[PDB]
Amino acid sequence: DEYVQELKGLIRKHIPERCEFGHQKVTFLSQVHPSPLLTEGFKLLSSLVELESCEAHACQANTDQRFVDVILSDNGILCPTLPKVIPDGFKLTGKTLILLETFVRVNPDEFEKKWKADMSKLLNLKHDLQKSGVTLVPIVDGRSNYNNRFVADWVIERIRWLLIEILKASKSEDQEYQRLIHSLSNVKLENLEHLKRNSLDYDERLNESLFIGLKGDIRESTVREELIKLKLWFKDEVFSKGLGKFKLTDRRELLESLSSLGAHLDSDVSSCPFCNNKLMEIVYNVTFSCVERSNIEKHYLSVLSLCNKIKGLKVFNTRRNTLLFLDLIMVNLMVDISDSCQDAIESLRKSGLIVGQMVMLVNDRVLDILEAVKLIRKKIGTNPNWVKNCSKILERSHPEIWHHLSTLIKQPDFNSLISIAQHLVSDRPIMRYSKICRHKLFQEMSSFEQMRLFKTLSSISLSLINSMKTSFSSRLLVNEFGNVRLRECYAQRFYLAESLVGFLFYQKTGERSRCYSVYLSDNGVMSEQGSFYCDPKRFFLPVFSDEVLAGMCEEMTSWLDFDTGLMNDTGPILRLLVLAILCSPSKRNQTFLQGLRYFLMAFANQIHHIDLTSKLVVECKSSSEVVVQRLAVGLFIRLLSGESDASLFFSRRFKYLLNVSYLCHLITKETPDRLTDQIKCFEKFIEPKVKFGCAVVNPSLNGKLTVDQEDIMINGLKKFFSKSLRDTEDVQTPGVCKELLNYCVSLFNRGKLKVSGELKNNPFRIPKLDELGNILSTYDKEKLVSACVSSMAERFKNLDPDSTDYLILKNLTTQEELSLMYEALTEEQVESFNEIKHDVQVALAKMADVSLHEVKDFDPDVLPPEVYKELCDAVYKSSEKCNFFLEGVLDVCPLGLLLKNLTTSSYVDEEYFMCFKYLLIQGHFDQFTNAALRNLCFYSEDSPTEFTSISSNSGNLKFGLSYKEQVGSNRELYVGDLNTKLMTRLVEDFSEAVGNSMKYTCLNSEKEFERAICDMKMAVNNGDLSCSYDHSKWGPTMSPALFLALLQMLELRTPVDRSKIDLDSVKSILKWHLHKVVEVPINVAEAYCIGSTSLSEEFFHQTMQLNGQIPSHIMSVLDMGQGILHNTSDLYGLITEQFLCYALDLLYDVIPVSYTSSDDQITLIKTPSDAAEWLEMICFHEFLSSKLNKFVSPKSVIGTFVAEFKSRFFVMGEETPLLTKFVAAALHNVKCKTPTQLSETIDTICDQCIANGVSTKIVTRISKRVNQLIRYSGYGETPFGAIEDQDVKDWVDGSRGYRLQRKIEAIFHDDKETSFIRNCARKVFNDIKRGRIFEENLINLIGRGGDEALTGFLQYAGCSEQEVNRVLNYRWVNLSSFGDLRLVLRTKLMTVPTLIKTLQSKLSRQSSVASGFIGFCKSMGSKCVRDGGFLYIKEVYSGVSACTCEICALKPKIIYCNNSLNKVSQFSKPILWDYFSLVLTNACELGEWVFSTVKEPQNNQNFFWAVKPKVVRQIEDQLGMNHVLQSIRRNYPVLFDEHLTPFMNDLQVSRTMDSGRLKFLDVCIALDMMNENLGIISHLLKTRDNSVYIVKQSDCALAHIRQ
Amino acid sequence: LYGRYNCKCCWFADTNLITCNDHYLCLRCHQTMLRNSELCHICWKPLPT
Ligand SMILES: [Mn+2]
Ligand SMILES: [Zn+2]
Ligand SMILES: [Zn+2]
Ligand SMILES: [Zn+2]
Ligand SMILES: [Zn+2]
Repeated sequence: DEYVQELKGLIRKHIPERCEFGHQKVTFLSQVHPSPLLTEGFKLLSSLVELESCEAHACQANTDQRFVDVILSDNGILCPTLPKVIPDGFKLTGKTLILLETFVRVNPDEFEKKWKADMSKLLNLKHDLQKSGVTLVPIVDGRSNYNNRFVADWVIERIRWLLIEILKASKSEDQEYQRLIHSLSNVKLENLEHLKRNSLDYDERLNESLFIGLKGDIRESTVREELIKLKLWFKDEVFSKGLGKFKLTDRRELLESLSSLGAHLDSDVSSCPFCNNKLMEIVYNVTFSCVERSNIEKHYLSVLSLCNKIKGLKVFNTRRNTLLFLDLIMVNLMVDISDSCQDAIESLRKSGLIVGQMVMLVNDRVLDILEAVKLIRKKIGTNPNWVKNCSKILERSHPEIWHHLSTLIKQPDFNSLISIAQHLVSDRPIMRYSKICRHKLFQEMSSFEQMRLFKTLSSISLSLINSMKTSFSSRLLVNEFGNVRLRECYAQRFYLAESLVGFLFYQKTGERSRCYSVYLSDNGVMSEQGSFYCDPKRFFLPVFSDEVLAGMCEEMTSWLDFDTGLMNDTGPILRLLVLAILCSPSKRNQTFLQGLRYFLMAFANQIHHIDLTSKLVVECKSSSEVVVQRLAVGLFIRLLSGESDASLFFSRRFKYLLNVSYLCHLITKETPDRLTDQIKCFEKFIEPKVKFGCAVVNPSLNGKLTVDQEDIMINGLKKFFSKSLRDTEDVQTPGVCKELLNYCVSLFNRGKLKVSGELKNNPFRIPKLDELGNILSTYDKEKLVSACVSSMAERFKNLDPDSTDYLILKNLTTQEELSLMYEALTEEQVESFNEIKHDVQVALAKMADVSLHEVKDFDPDVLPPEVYKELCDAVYKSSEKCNFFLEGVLDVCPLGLLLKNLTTSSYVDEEYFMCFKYLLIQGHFDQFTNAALRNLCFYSEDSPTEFTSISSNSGNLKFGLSYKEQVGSNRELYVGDLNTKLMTRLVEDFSEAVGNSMKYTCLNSEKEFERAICDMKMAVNNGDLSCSYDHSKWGPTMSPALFLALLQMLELRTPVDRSKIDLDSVKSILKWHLHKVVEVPINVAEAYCIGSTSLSEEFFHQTMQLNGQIPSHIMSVLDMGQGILHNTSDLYGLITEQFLCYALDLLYDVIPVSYTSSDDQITLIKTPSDAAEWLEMICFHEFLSSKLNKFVSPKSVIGTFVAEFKSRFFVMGEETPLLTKFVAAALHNVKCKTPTQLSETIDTICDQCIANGVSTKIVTRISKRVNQLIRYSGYGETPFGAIEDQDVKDWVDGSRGYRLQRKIEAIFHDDKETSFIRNCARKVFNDIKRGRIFEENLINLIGRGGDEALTGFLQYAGCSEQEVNRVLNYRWVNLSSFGDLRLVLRTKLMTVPTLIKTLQSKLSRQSSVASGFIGFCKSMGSKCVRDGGFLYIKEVYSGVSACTCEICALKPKIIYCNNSLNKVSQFSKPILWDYFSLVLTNACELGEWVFSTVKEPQNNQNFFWAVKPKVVRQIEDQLGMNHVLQSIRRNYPVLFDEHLTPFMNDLQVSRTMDSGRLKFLDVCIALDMMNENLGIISHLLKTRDNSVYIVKQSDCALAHIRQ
Repeated sequence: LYGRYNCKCCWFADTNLITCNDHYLCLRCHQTMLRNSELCHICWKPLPT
């Protein structure tokens, strides 16, 4: 006994803190026997771990291992026959229970699998413990290491080593020993030969139905003979009879069919766009009402903003009386304004902010004056001292910062208010819910009213976006068919002219869809303009784009200037089409315009599918799609129709019509409804499996199938591989024929195709799944509730203020901090927060301790109000209650009376439903074998030890269903567990390697993509047959069994060994995949259970309770999830397509080459020896492709005039630019967290846009739009800001730094100071190149700041005190000086220089745009700018002095002089220093030509050409990695050690002076670390990504010459 | 070598075409573009005679 005896000595360094510790140690030490030694040691280690984990949570260790029934029976609690569960730690108090289960798992897979198997087992108990008992909160404490707080964290691994050594020395089964050792190591891919692979007498039939016809050794001549005979049969049996799939074009019939499907004729709708659509009618009204026709306002706005600010502090713990007090303040201010200056209530109110008998108030509310005085008349006589306590509460325990000197404490005189009310009488809105046409005939209006229509659309859309901004926790004072007399509706305002304004009235808040009423006000006479119904978060694109759309439409129209008379008819039609698209956003318009794209594609070519015109029709509803379809089809016919002279310039026509069809990108893609889209996704997912007949229902989820399940699985597998080569009936159902597959494999093996098995580089080198999209899963919610309750219980060592709710904000994302953290939540997030708060409060209340709910869902938290009227709840909650409520609000809220406090606080307010729910909750209306007794403490039983042909002893590859948002139609999405994710990763890497060995596939190889592009361009230029084939239903039709067969028939010969690699692990993983389980969304189950015809709904109701239970898991043969087996699918497609090309070359003596991208492909066919004799070949190719599992979509085309691949259209001579795609991409995706990142994003987008020859007159307008978006948020204009205006075609040979330099140079007119700085920079550059070569000493000068660094550089080159006082005078304001702006933005639930962050990103490896921008504007108005504390931006900008010394007026509010910022001088930096840094860094980057002086120089708008950048680098162009790290370690040691390289293992190369001391990288890397907007080191390590620029000759002649 | 024997303005006329020193022009499109102006508008060169 070497280690056996040493164990008893080494464990002696243990502290018996508890009694059980010693009671177990005395039994362990005093017993020496190998059979009871290992169990005793393992259980002692487990007991130590669990006892530490229990004492960590104020717990009570379970020393009796008794069930929950008896632990409840110890006290007085009835047992409702709960499931028998042994808890690890329990804590019962009052009528609440805390059960905690602890464990330890060292690898993440088993950790997740154990957490998701213990949390569910704990949650399944509360439904039975709550029905007739108390509440419980579950805690699950998982530890990924054996560490604790009782030992010195060094003995535990030693004990582990001794135990594993004693175990491997002597034992006493086969897998119980392989698991124990594996569960005591620290950390440890393919080659899983440790597994067993035991048979189960079911895989026999699998192999008998999967591998019976597969031989893969067929000779070469027999394949030729069979193919010849098959062609001879095809030609005279299925083609000469008329059963093909492709046909010639016959353009005239195409136009006839287009007119039949698009231009409706049997419709009752008129030919006027403004009569049918309501929003267009409102826009027309406002436009043609506006076109053809003072300290009072500022004081009112200031005091109103002050009231809106004091409302945000919620210092009254109530909502009604707060609004009453603010209304009192506002009406007293109005009556104090109306005391004198009689020309104020009619001059600066009617023309300002007032409407008929309605005043503007806090929270963008509009209140009637008579109702205001009537409500102020209340609260008096019954509470006479209401104005006293409110007046003496705004001084003590209050901010005590207010200008309310007399407007507050004044008693409201009602007589004057009645006089004001009788002055202007009622003309209230009407709120219209639920034939003669006079509309000026848009086609013949002037060129000024249409721009006015666009401007009005912009204004109303901005008003809608702002309507989406109103606070959520807001209740009106009084609550409310076809017409509603509005008195207390919310309103937004927008200005249009000098006198008239526009009001937008609504009644609801949030992000939902509402009904708005638009009114005008010219000089106080409030008119009516109309009413409509819309979703606010779909109108963000026109919010400021009224000049971008006009410019793009203008130049798209000028594209057609070859015929003076064609553009004059298409201009107004196109503009009206854009307007109608913008006023009605819907998915149907997108779908129709995409169909138009495919129609044009099929029109240009010569052969097209026979089922095309059935893919273009969309069922139009709401009568607003009809007009847009008529407009689009009329434009198409006007441009395309004609007899002879209809193709004079067809390239321009094709470009115009393609860009017209690409207008579907203007409409957003944001899922108009979530539940409907999930239901539709489930329909589209489960329909083909039910049509095929192989979809099983809920399996065992453990790898055990019953007899009927394997029967149906094998029947489906047989039906898949049972297609013949002659029957023409099955050409649209899934499945493959074995004879052609054998031919394919046998021809692939004998080096006959363009790919071979001669590969190199041998390839063998906590969310829930049924709810994908929810902002808060059940697990996270329960965990948060349990954490909060446990924290509050551990604190009570009662009473509690609302600070507990603050805790719920601390872990999910001091009134100021609470208001900053509460306002960043979205509507449904506020609902979830309310749910969490309610649950925690009821739990704490239980800790302190109508009949239709018992039979139904007994949870009173989800009692719906749609099952009960309003008057009954309103009268029943106000009945007699003696001991339910209590007198007062009781702000301290002691424990034991929390329910009464909540009931009172809910009854005092206006809402009564919460009071009713709390009354229901308060009324009690809810009432020694080492294989079985050893796997409960820490034994990882679920670890993979032996597997079968359907599972791995550790699950069944569970997945989860969801959708992905796209323009035309949504796509599928599968999100799986961690183990299945690992397995998919393994197989995907294997297949990616195998495909990387191949040549023709282009999915993850850009060089082959460029080769394909060159081949396609040369084909279209030479006149070869280009066939663009996009395949339909590639995802939901493929099956893993097909890949299994293909791999079983392959050999994959090694490069230099010729060993015929055995693919056993790959086939095992594929067999595991074939039996995967997909969990259905719970929303779909709820919608189909609660409760138009639907196939999937029919299947759900047929499988609900007829065969088994409600379906929750569906296993089937053919899924091949979209985005799971992408690479294996690409490989299969490549092999089969090379076989098809071989067959075509053999039979029809042509030369084909095909490129594939796993979903669509392009085939370039060169024919010998016009194109009407190639129909038979195309039909035969389609037939053969259908014989495999590669059905062709009717959108595929064959021709010789245009080619498509990956949305990139190549035509004769050139390539179509797709302007509107890029423009609509720039106007969208405004994702802003700081203005700098927004500027950079739009810069990259505009660069990639101008690369495709868009214009230089449309990029300046996007720049101005982004500048105005930054300015509107309250941040103000900055010198850098967004991208520059008045740019030029020099986006070539220019980076972001160069256009920033151009902007700063454009600030100064005569470029004198900039010339001086540039000359000094040239001097420094020439002195650092040679001569007085410098070193790292300049680094010590850069880290200081701006003033000292600039003056040091200036006195280095040469200067005096005059330059010191001159250059350092120009100052700008930097709000991000002492850090970055603090702000909590609209992120998802549950949660230092930037160069370090970029390097960290390099080393390692559903939200709306309108809502995000609203949250950004809302956060940029609070206390954001930091100092020393925080403050406002208007507070900083109000401290500047309006000196105006004729140096601070050359660019107002951008550049100031020094003495103008004496009040606020912490935020003041020189701009010449930034200019110097930018000049020097651009010299480092793209040559020394950036030092010269700009000189100005001394074409039909359609002459395009390609140009290349003319940069010359002086920074050792290669500039790989491991060079910035070395310089960072040299210059910044402390910054290199911390925050950088914790995740790095190759420091040796980066330390051994690996090409150290670069030429210019030494100094041009410290300037990047301090400037927060220079950013060049993150740019040097990146490719150009463009490499060529298409530009028109008109712009290349007006550029600036700088050389 | 020139292009693929097509007018380059209508794509659909291949019969006794005329060259514009870079492509193949049609018999009517040439006359139309000549009646319009002296430039070519498809290759930006002086038109043939
Ligand atoms: Mn395609
Ligand atoms: Zn009309
Ligand atoms: Zn000044
Ligand atoms: Zn022609
Ligand atoms: Zn020409």
